[PDB]
Amino acid sequence: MLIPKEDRKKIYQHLFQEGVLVAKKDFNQPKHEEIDTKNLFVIKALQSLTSKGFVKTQFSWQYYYYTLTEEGVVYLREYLNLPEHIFPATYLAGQS
Amino acid sequence: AIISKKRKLVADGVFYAELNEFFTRELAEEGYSGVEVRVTPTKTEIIIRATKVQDVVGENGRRINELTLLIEKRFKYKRGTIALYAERVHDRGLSAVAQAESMKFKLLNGLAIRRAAYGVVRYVMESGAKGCEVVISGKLRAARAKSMKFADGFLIHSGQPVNDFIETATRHVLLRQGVLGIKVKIMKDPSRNTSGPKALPDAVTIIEPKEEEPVLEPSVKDY
Amino acid sequence: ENVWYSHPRKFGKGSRQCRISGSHSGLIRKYGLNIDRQSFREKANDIGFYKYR
Amino acid sequence: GRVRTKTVKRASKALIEKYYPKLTMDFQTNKRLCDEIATIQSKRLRNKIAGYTTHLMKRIQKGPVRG
Amino acid sequence: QEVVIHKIRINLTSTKVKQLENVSANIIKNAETFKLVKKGPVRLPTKVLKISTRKTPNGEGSKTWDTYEMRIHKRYIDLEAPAHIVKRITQITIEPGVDVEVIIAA
RNA sequence: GACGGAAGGGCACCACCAGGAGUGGAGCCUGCGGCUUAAUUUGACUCAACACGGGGAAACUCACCAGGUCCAGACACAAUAAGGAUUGACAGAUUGAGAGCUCUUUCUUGAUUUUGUGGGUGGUGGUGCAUGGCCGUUCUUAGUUGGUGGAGUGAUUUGUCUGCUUAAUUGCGAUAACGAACGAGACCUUAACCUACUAAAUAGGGUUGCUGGCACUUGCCGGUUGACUCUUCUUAGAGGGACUAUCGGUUUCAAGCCGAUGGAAGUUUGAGGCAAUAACAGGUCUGUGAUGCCCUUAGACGUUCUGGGCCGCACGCGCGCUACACUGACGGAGCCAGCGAGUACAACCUUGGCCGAGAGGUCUGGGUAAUCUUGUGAAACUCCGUCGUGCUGGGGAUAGAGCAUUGUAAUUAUUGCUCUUCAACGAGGAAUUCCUAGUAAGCGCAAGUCAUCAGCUUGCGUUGAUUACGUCCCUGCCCUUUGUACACACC
Ligand SMILES: [Mg+2]
Ligand SMILES: [Mg+2]
Ligand SMILES: [Mg+2]
Ligand SMILES: [Mg+2]
Ligand SMILES: [Mg+2]
Ligand SMILES: [Mg+2]
Ligand SMILES: [Mg+2]
Ligand SMILES: [Mg+2]
Ligand SMILES: [Mg+2]
Ligand SMILES: [Mg+2]
Ligand SMILES: [Mg+2]
Ligand SMILES: [Mg+2]
Ligand SMILES: [Mg+2]
Ligand SMILES: [Mg+2]
Ligand SMILES: [Mg+2]
Ligand SMILES: [Mg+2]
Ligand SMILES: [Mg+2]
Repeated sequence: MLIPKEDRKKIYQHLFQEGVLVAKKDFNQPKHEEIDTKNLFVIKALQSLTSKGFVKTQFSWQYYYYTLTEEGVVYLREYLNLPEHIFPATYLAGQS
Repeated sequence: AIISKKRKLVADGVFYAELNEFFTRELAEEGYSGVEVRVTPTKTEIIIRATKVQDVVGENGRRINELTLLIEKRFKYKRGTIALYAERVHDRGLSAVAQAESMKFKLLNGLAIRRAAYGVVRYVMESGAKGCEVVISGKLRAARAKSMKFADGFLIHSGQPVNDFIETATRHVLLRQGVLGIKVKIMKDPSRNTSGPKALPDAVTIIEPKEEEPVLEPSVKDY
Repeated sequence: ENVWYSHPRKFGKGSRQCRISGSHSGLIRKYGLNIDRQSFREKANDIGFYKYR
Repeated sequence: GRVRTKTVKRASKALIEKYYPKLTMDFQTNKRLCDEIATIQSKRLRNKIAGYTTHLMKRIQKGPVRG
Repeated sequence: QEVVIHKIRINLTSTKVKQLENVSANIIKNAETFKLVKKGPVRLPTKVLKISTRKTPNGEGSKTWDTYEMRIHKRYIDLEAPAHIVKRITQITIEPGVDVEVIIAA
């Protein structure tokens, strides 16, 4: 919960770049893959997001899978401050 | 690169298992049935079989794309080395897993359990299976718990023809008083097999001889 | 963020942690499975292991 | 120990009924005939059936037999 | 132009025997079509991966065990050809479950 | 139905005969009591608890105890709202302590939060008598069922049986039943045979080059991936092969059993894998982000560090190891296996060279493996020697000291080695386990856990018997006939 804001911002940015965040169930872990933060910081943030809509979470084998809803996307837009016609994977990352 | 061959194989299997688990977790509402993995040159091919294909697809690259991304994040592949393909589970009744899922859904909804079981059995029969066996274990009215058993048709139990023809499914259903367990068996028709043996090993059927009026004294056909 | 929050956990039953459950008990670490026994048994056919003899 | 099952004996009987001409005496030939005519799944089962048929044939050449 | 004959070793590994055999057959057919210097589909001793588990989850009961075994089929084929031809041969004739592997060059 | 201190008939080395090998005795490992303890965490108590929870705990594990640390108090609503919400904090006293744990401090930190109230989440907390799944057990025994038809007013019954057979409700038969299904069998995996195919410098040979040693005639043993070719051994694909075959007895001349003969194979060919109907208040909520409900929820039963405990000993029992010697012991020397396993982001297996009585170091390698460890030249064994039956050179427990190794940490010896010490036990009472052929037993090796530790475990080979080839006497189970005032079923 006691999260330095820069880290949070970074996490948000990462999410917007992707739309998907996969994180190990590892509190007491120094660094997360891709993001320059502790795993715990990520995981708790995602939990918080979930708790008021925003993010959908899945568990499978000690390894959290986080996806986003449209409300979540909106929230991200509001907070991170990205305009419109931008990345995610929710409204097509490209064409697959 | 540079890992023992047996070990590599084991890891592959493990990965597959993990994937299956993930699919079970996620695509329950869509009615997930089976995964296929093809490690071809350049790209890994994940084929998904689910009851709701459209849902899986999403907004043509909304849900599937997300799934792909997740996979990439997990097993660490390049953005473009994983492809996903949703498919029709051909004959939903001949899939036990699907049936189990359906049953679970029904239970969740709040259907009469016995009735539901009967319906399932009927469906199975329609699908053209030799036999169905549905065991529903748990607390079905009153605290003292009992496994109810709803069956129809053939069924085998012992031998190697079990893993050949009998398809099994086990799903536990969560309710606010305790857990149910739904165990579904389907005996597939031996004649309608595609790949493998086309009958039960004990079944011996002989062909009929043809009619004879033979003697009538020598004679020769000449050219 | 504390001054410390860890003791040396590089080996023993502390280091090895299951894929599925996270159990430190009855762990099959042969062929690099790292799956605890019961779970492995449950999902053995998915790995490709079979009961022949 | 060695006592033949329904699925051997009955089948053998049926075979005999159908094909007494051309199902004669010695084992190998009988086996071959079985392979040709009957849709036997396993090899061992087929072999057993053939053996039974041979036995039946042998019994026959000493008088009639029930069933 | 390109045709300089190398030393090519091709590894095949699977759990399914029939599939592997089919793959081997396909490879041989390809070789025949291209009619090159050939060493046969050499079969390596099948590797049985063993596991022993108490059938019980809890421990109580008569102590009964499992023998979960996974059999590995490893087979290799030796060809003397240009590499491009080998690649062409191996780009097709791929069946799911069988691992196709190429050493390439001496 | 269940039961019977009723009568019949079966079956089984978890029954007994004919024997073997023994445990129970002894010293020790190690389970479980009991005791003891700050704690010596618990689960399980006839088969079906007791070297079991893959439970070989130095911490971790970890559930226990003595203490400290942290918030991993979602989110909802409010009091401060920057003149600071609140985070951070070396120096010593503080403290086990380069824990700002704090109390000395007065420098930072910027609305993340903290103070309450709704609300949760985590729990190797509780209940397996609320459950799932899995498993164990009735039982791997031969059992179980419905469709017609018959007998009953009916619950029911017959089929599913007097016999003889079989490992088997396996069959032959007899017959108000007839034809079926599940189980048994079939099956599948494996172990046996293949001079018949298809193959190989990641298997093995042949000739032949060069080459080393021989007798010295051509001949014998060698070293070399120098050539060429082969597939018997090798591996593993596709096949084949045994079906009790052929014959002889014996039996309603049936099913079958017995004896030869041929054969790789004649105990279901050897061994398993799977395994019905109905169940058990059998075991697990200490495998689970399987889980109901209850407890708990910031002096937490969440955790996380730190030390200890699970291992303590007047004592019961439960698997085991070592032995009580001359069929040996100790020294040489000879010298043969099969299952395995094995790292690049780590530190796997580790030959070969030097150093060391060891243990070990060290340098170098080879191997992600039919390629290197590895021909795992393993033990038991066989050959010649020293002692010859004396708690003796049998035997090895406690001990004392040193030298190594793993790890952050070895006292409460982790373990390896060195010298010394030499205890109990001259084959084990009342009892009772396991077993019928490549089996019993002897002997190692191997993976499993593992950083380190094997007296344990799944496998594997090596050496290889004795004695039945049977019967209900005992024991347990099953069936039939009977009795019952039991049907929560003789507790
Ligand atoms: Mg059957
Ligand atoms: Mg069977
Ligand atoms: Mg018993
Ligand atoms: Mg203990
Ligand atoms: Mg052990
Ligand atoms: Mg838990
Ligand atoms: Mg119970
Ligand atoms: Mg009737
Ligand atoms: Mg009856
Ligand atoms: Mg005769
Ligand atoms: Mg058998
Ligand atoms: Mg109980
Ligand atoms: Mg609980
Ligand atoms: Mg035991
Ligand atoms: Mg070797
Ligand atoms: Mg002495
Ligand atoms: Mg230890």
